[PDB]
Amino acid sequence: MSFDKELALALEIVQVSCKITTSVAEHTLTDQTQIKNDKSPVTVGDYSVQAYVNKKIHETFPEDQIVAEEDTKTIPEDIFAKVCKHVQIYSDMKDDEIRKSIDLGNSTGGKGRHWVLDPIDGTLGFLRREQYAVCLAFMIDGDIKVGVLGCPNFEGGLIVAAQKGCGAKMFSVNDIKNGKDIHVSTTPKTSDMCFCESVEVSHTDQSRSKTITERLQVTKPPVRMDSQCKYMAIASGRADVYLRLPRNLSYQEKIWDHAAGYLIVKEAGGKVTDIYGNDLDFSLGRTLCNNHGIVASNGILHEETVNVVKDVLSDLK
Ligand SMILES: Nc1ncnc2c1ncn2[C@@H]1O[C@H](COP(=O)(O)O)[C@@H](O)[C@H]1O
Ligand SMILES: [Mg+2]
Ligand code: NA
Repeated sequence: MSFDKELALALEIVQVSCKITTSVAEHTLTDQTQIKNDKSPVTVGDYSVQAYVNKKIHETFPEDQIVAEEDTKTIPEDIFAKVCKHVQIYSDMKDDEIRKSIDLGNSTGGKGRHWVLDPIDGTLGFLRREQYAVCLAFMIDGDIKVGVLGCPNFEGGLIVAAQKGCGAKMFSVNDIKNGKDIHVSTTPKTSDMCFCESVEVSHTDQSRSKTITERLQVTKPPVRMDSQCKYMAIASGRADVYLRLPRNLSYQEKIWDHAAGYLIVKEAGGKVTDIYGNDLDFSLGRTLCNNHGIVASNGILHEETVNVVKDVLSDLK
Protein backbone atom coordinates (compact mmCIF):
# COMPACT_ATOMS: atom_id res chain seq x y z
CA MET A 1 0.00 0.00 0.00
CA SER A 2 3.15 2.06 -0.18
CA PHE A 3 4.90 3.19 -3.33
CA ASP A 4 8.60 3.21 -2.48
CA LYS A 5 9.54 2.02 -5.91
CA GLU A 6 7.51 4.54 -7.84
CA LEU A 7 9.03 7.18 -5.54
CA ALA A 8 12.64 6.04 -5.92
CA LEU A 9 12.28 6.09 -9.70
CA ALA A 10 10.93 9.63 -9.66
CA LEU A 11 13.66 11.12 -7.50
CA GLU A 12 16.29 9.46 -9.66
CA ILE A 13 14.96 10.87 -12.90
CA VAL A 14 13.86 14.27 -11.65
CA GLN A 15 17.42 14.72 -10.44
CA VAL A 16 18.91 13.93 -13.86
CA SER A 17 16.19 16.01 -15.47
CA CYS A 18 17.62 18.92 -13.46
CA LYS A 19 21.04 18.31 -14.77
CA ILE A 20 19.57 18.27 -18.19
CA THR A 21 17.89 21.62 -17.73
CA THR A 22 20.82 23.43 -16.14
CA SER A 23 23.07 22.37 -18.92
CA VAL A 24 20.62 23.47 -21.58
CA ALA A 25 20.62 26.81 -19.83
CA GLU A 26 24.32 27.16 -20.34
CA HIS A 27 23.82 28.37 -23.83
CA THR A 28 21.91 31.21 -25.34
CA LEU A 29 18.24 30.52 -25.13
CA THR A 30 16.86 31.92 -28.39
CA ASP A 31 17.97 29.25 -30.89
CA GLN A 32 16.57 26.70 -28.48
CA THR A 33 13.02 28.05 -28.33
CA GLN A 34 9.86 27.17 -30.22
CA ILE A 35 6.56 29.02 -30.20
CA LYS A 36 3.73 26.58 -29.98
CA ASN A 37 0.72 27.38 -32.12
CA ASP A 38 -1.06 28.44 -29.01
CA LYS A 39 1.55 31.10 -28.41
CA SER A 40 3.24 29.47 -25.46
CA PRO A 41 6.95 28.65 -25.54
CA VAL A 42 8.62 25.28 -25.29
CA THR A 43 12.35 24.68 -25.32
CA VAL A 44 15.09 22.18 -26.19
CA GLY A 45 14.98 21.48 -22.46
CA ASP A 46 11.31 20.48 -22.30
CA TYR A 47 11.67 17.96 -25.03
CA SER A 48 14.91 16.57 -23.64
CA VAL A 49 13.46 16.08 -20.19
CA GLN A 50 10.31 14.46 -21.47
CA ALA A 51 12.16 12.06 -23.76
CA TYR A 52 14.43 10.91 -20.95
CA VAL A 53 11.65 10.54 -18.36
CA ASN A 54 9.14 8.64 -20.55
CA LYS A 55 11.91 6.26 -21.56
CA LYS A 56 12.91 5.60 -17.97
CA ILE A 57 9.32 5.26 -16.81
CA HIS A 58 8.45 2.96 -19.72
CA GLU A 59 11.44 0.69 -19.08
CA THR A 60 10.73 0.25 -15.45
CA PHE A 61 7.00 0.01 -15.53
CA PRO A 62 6.13 -1.22 -19.05
CA GLU A 63 2.41 -1.18 -18.34
CA ASP A 64 1.85 2.29 -16.95
CA GLN A 65 0.57 5.04 -19.19
CA ILE A 66 1.97 8.56 -19.14
CA VAL A 67 0.27 11.93 -19.18
CA ALA A 68 2.70 14.61 -20.26
CA GLU A 69 2.59 18.07 -21.83
CA GLU A 70 4.67 17.94 -25.02
CA ASP A 71 4.41 15.98 -28.25
CA THR A 72 6.31 15.81 -31.56
CA LYS A 73 3.38 16.85 -33.85
CA THR A 74 5.27 20.00 -34.76
CA ILE A 75 8.77 20.45 -33.57
CA PRO A 76 11.24 22.22 -35.80
CA GLU A 77 14.04 20.23 -37.32
CA ASP A 78 16.86 22.22 -35.70
CA ILE A 79 15.41 22.11 -32.22
CA PHE A 80 14.89 18.38 -32.46
CA ALA A 81 18.52 18.11 -33.45
CA LYS A 82 19.70 19.66 -30.25
CA VAL A 83 17.31 17.66 -28.17
CA CYS A 84 18.76 14.50 -29.63
CA LYS A 85 22.28 15.57 -28.58
CA HIS A 86 21.30 16.56 -25.05
CA VAL A 87 19.53 13.32 -24.69
CA GLN A 88 22.43 11.12 -25.73
CA ILE A 89 24.38 12.48 -22.84
CA TYR A 90 22.13 10.61 -20.52
CA SER A 91 20.80 7.70 -22.60
CA ASP A 92 21.56 5.83 -25.79
CA MET A 93 18.51 6.47 -27.92
CA LYS A 94 18.53 7.14 -31.62
CA ASP A 95 16.42 9.90 -33.03
CA ASP A 96 13.73 7.22 -33.42
CA GLU A 97 13.21 6.18 -29.83
CA ILE A 98 13.35 9.80 -28.76
CA ARG A 99 10.31 10.74 -30.86
CA LYS A 100 8.53 7.64 -29.71
CA SER A 101 9.34 8.41 -26.13
CA ILE A 102 8.09 11.94 -26.16
CA ASP A 103 4.92 10.71 -27.76
CA LEU A 104 4.12 8.28 -24.97
CA GLY A 105 2.65 11.29 -23.11
CA ASN A 106 -0.83 10.98 -24.68
CA SER A 107 -2.72 9.10 -21.92
CA THR A 108 -6.10 10.55 -20.96
CA GLY A 109 -5.77 9.62 -17.32
CA GLY A 110 -8.68 8.28 -15.32
CA LYS A 111 -8.74 4.71 -14.14
CA GLY A 112 -5.56 2.79 -13.49
CA ARG A 113 -1.93 3.71 -13.12
CA HIS A 114 -0.79 6.99 -14.67
CA TRP A 115 2.36 9.02 -14.49
CA VAL A 116 1.90 12.77 -14.79
CA LEU A 117 4.70 14.87 -16.22
CA ASP A 118 5.61 18.49 -16.69
CA PRO A 119 9.05 18.39 -18.28
CA ILE A 120 9.51 22.05 -17.57
CA ASP A 121 6.88 23.70 -15.49
CA GLY A 122 6.79 27.45 -16.03
CA THR A 123 8.79 27.48 -19.24
CA LEU A 124 8.71 31.29 -19.05
CA GLY A 125 10.43 31.36 -15.72
CA PHE A 126 13.01 29.19 -17.46
CA LEU A 127 13.69 31.84 -20.14
CA ARG A 128 13.58 34.33 -17.31
CA ARG A 129 16.37 32.34 -15.65
CA GLU A 130 14.20 32.40 -12.58
CA GLN A 131 11.76 29.93 -11.10
CA TYR A 132 10.91 26.69 -12.92
CA ALA A 133 10.23 23.00 -12.22
CA VAL A 134 10.60 19.45 -13.44
CA CYS A 135 7.32 18.00 -12.19
CA LEU A 136 6.61 14.30 -11.85
CA ALA A 137 3.71 12.57 -10.14
CA PHE A 138 2.25 9.09 -10.00
CA MET A 139 -1.47 8.38 -9.46
CA ILE A 140 -4.03 5.58 -9.43
CA ASP A 141 -7.69 6.28 -10.20
CA GLY A 142 -6.89 9.99 -9.90
CA ASP A 143 -5.44 9.71 -6.42
CA ILE A 144 -1.92 11.13 -6.20
CA LYS A 145 0.52 8.70 -4.58
CA VAL A 146 3.91 10.27 -5.39
CA GLY A 147 4.93 13.87 -6.19
CA VAL A 148 8.38 15.18 -7.02
CA LEU A 149 9.33 18.79 -7.73
CA GLY A 150 12.85 19.64 -8.89
CA CYS A 151 13.60 23.34 -8.81
CA PRO A 152 17.06 24.22 -9.94
CA ASN A 153 16.84 27.96 -9.27
CA PHE A 154 15.11 28.11 -5.93
CA GLU A 155 17.48 28.95 -3.10
CA GLY A 156 20.42 27.01 -4.47
CA GLY A 157 18.58 24.16 -6.23
CA LEU A 158 16.21 21.96 -4.33
CA ILE A 159 14.13 18.87 -4.78
CA VAL A 160 10.97 18.18 -2.81
CA ALA A 161 9.17 14.88 -2.74
CA ALA A 162 6.34 13.15 -1.02
CA GLN A 163 4.49 9.97 -1.14
CA LYS A 164 0.96 9.72 0.24
CA GLY A 165 0.82 9.18 4.01
CA CYS A 166 4.56 9.29 4.45
CA GLY A 167 5.30 12.98 4.71
CA ALA A 168 7.18 15.66 2.79
CA LYS A 169 10.91 16.01 2.23
CA MET A 170 13.56 18.28 0.78
CA PHE A 171 16.74 17.44 -1.05
CA SER A 172 19.51 19.27 -2.81
CA VAL A 173 19.61 18.81 -6.55
CA ASN A 174 23.03 17.27 -5.86
CA ASP A 175 22.20 14.67 -3.25
CA ILE A 176 18.89 12.84 -3.24
CA LYS A 177 19.97 10.50 -0.50
CA ASN A 178 19.83 12.84 2.41
CA GLY A 179 16.63 14.75 2.96
CA LYS A 180 14.95 16.76 5.65
CA ASP A 181 11.34 17.04 6.67
CA ILE A 182 9.38 19.99 5.55
CA HIS A 183 6.19 21.38 7.14
CA VAL A 184 4.12 24.40 6.23
CA SER A 185 4.25 27.56 8.30
CA THR A 186 2.44 28.27 11.55
CA THR A 187 1.26 31.76 10.59
CA PRO A 188 -2.11 32.38 12.13
CA LYS A 189 -3.11 35.87 11.05
CA THR A 190 -3.81 36.80 7.45
CA SER A 191 -2.33 40.23 8.03
CA ASP A 192 1.03 38.54 8.53
CA MET A 193 0.57 36.28 5.49
CA CYS A 194 3.10 36.13 2.69
CA PHE A 195 1.09 35.31 -0.38
CA CYS A 196 2.23 34.16 -3.86
CA GLU A 197 1.07 34.00 -7.49
CA SER A 198 2.18 33.68 -11.12
CA VAL A 199 4.30 36.34 -12.81
CA GLU A 200 2.23 36.18 -15.96
CA VAL A 201 -0.87 38.31 -16.10
CA SER A 202 -2.58 35.75 -18.31
CA HIS A 203 -2.19 33.01 -15.76
CA THR A 204 -3.74 34.76 -12.79
CA ASP A 205 -5.84 37.77 -11.99
CA GLN A 206 -3.44 40.06 -10.13
CA SER A 207 -5.98 42.82 -9.91
CA ARG A 208 -8.33 40.74 -7.92
CA SER A 209 -5.76 39.11 -5.72
CA LYS A 210 -4.94 42.64 -4.70
CA THR A 211 -8.51 43.09 -3.69
CA ILE A 212 -8.75 39.84 -1.81
CA THR A 213 -5.53 40.45 0.13
CA GLU A 214 -6.36 44.06 0.90
CA ARG A 215 -9.55 42.74 2.41
CA LEU A 216 -7.61 40.20 4.39
CA GLN A 217 -5.51 43.14 5.51
CA VAL A 218 -2.27 41.67 4.19
CA THR A 219 0.71 43.89 4.88
CA LYS A 220 3.40 42.42 2.64
CA PRO A 221 3.28 42.53 -1.16
CA PRO A 222 2.88 39.42 -3.28
CA VAL A 223 5.91 37.48 -4.28
CA ARG A 224 5.37 36.86 -7.96
CA MET A 225 6.92 33.67 -9.25
CA ASP A 226 6.66 31.11 -12.01
CA SER A 227 5.91 27.39 -11.86
CA GLN A 228 4.85 24.76 -9.33
CA CYS A 229 7.71 26.17 -7.28
CA LYS A 230 4.83 28.02 -5.67
CA TYR A 231 3.56 24.80 -4.10
CA MET A 232 7.03 24.11 -2.93
CA ALA A 233 7.21 27.43 -1.09
CA ILE A 234 3.94 26.73 0.69
CA ALA A 235 5.17 23.29 1.71
CA SER A 236 8.49 24.46 3.17
CA GLY A 237 6.90 27.38 4.97
CA ARG A 238 8.49 30.15 2.86
CA ALA A 239 5.10 31.30 1.71
CA ASP A 240 1.71 31.19 3.46
CA VAL A 241 -0.94 31.19 0.77
CA TYR A 242 -0.86 30.65 -2.97
CA LEU A 243 -3.62 31.91 -5.25
CA ARG A 244 -4.36 31.14 -8.80
CA LEU A 245 -7.32 33.17 -9.92
CA PRO A 246 -9.32 32.63 -13.10
CA ARG A 247 -11.06 35.09 -15.33
CA ASN A 248 -13.73 32.76 -16.55
CA LEU A 249 -15.27 29.40 -15.82
CA SER A 250 -14.03 27.84 -18.97
CA TYR A 251 -10.32 27.51 -18.35
CA GLN A 252 -9.53 24.04 -17.08
CA GLU A 253 -6.26 23.62 -15.26
CA LYS A 254 -3.89 20.94 -16.55
CA ILE A 255 -3.17 18.16 -14.13
CA TRP A 256 0.54 18.49 -14.86
CA ASP A 257 0.40 21.92 -13.45
CA HIS A 258 -0.89 20.77 -10.08
CA ALA A 259 -0.61 17.14 -9.08
CA ALA A 260 2.90 16.90 -7.71
CA GLY A 261 2.58 20.06 -5.66
CA TYR A 262 -0.90 19.13 -4.45
CA LEU A 263 0.34 16.04 -2.65
CA ILE A 264 3.44 17.74 -1.30
CA VAL A 265 1.51 20.53 0.38
CA LYS A 266 -0.95 18.07 1.97
CA GLU A 267 1.85 15.80 3.25
CA ALA A 268 3.57 18.82 4.76
CA GLY A 269 0.39 19.72 6.59
CA GLY A 270 -1.31 22.26 4.35
CA LYS A 271 -4.48 22.44 2.31
CA VAL A 272 -5.11 22.68 -1.44
CA THR A 273 -8.54 23.35 -2.92
CA ASP A 274 -10.01 25.40 -5.72
CA ILE A 275 -11.39 28.89 -5.26
CA TYR A 276 -14.77 27.67 -4.07
CA GLY A 277 -13.07 25.50 -1.43
CA ASN A 278 -13.61 22.29 -3.32
CA ASP A 279 -11.01 19.60 -3.33
CA LEU A 280 -9.22 18.99 -6.61
CA ASP A 281 -10.50 16.03 -8.63
CA PHE A 282 -7.68 14.47 -10.57
CA SER A 283 -9.74 11.62 -11.96
CA LEU A 284 -11.60 13.35 -14.72
CA GLY A 285 -8.81 13.28 -17.27
CA ARG A 286 -6.00 15.55 -18.42
CA THR A 287 -7.46 18.59 -16.79
CA LEU A 288 -9.11 19.48 -13.53
CA CYS A 289 -12.43 19.87 -15.31
CA ASN A 290 -14.58 20.08 -12.16
CA ASN A 291 -12.49 22.78 -10.55
CA HIS A 292 -12.01 26.48 -10.85
CA GLY A 293 -8.67 27.90 -9.86
CA ILE A 294 -6.45 27.20 -6.88
CA VAL A 295 -6.08 28.03 -3.20
CA ALA A 296 -3.03 26.53 -1.54
CA SER A 297 -2.17 27.37 2.02
CA ASN A 298 -0.78 26.24 5.32
CA GLY A 299 -4.24 25.05 6.28
CA ILE A 300 -4.59 27.50 9.11
CA LEU A 301 -5.80 30.33 6.92
CA HIS A 302 -7.64 28.42 4.18
CA GLU A 303 -11.33 28.99 4.83
CA GLU A 304 -10.84 32.61 5.75
CA THR A 305 -9.16 33.13 2.42
CA VAL A 306 -11.62 31.03 0.40
CA ASN A 307 -14.57 33.05 1.71
CA VAL A 308 -13.10 36.28 0.39
CA VAL A 309 -12.08 34.65 -2.92
CA LYS A 310 -15.53 33.14 -3.42
CA ASP A 311 -16.87 36.63 -3.12
CA VAL A 312 -14.48 38.73 -5.17
CA LEU A 313 -15.06 36.22 -7.96
CA SER A 314 -18.79 35.49 -7.87
CA ASP A 315 -19.20 37.08 -11.28
CA LEU A 316 -17.15 34.73 -13.49
CA LYS A 317 -18.89 33.44 -16.61
N1 LIG B 1 -5.40 31.20 -18.84
C1 LIG B 1 -4.66 30.47 -17.97
N2 LIG B 1 -4.97 30.43 -16.65
C2 LIG B 1 -4.24 29.71 -15.77
N3 LIG B 1 -3.16 28.98 -16.13
C3 LIG B 1 -2.73 28.94 -17.42
C4 LIG B 1 -3.48 29.70 -18.43
N4 LIG B 1 -2.86 29.48 -19.61
C5 LIG B 1 -1.81 28.65 -19.37
N5 LIG B 1 -1.74 28.33 -18.06
C6 LIG B 1 -0.73 27.44 -17.42
O1 LIG B 1 0.11 28.13 -16.49
C7 LIG B 1 1.31 27.37 -16.39
C8 LIG B 1 2.44 28.26 -15.91
O2 LIG B 1 1.94 28.93 -14.76
P1 LIG B 1 2.85 29.98 -13.96
O3 LIG B 1 4.25 29.44 -14.09
O4 LIG B 1 2.27 29.94 -12.57
O5 LIG B 1 2.63 31.30 -14.67
C9 LIG B 1 1.54 26.76 -17.76
O6 LIG B 1 1.97 25.40 -17.59
C10 LIG B 1 0.19 26.81 -18.45
O7 LIG B 1 -0.30 25.51 -18.79
MG1 LIG C 1 5.79 23.30 -19.49
NA1 NA D 1 3.42 23.96 -17.44
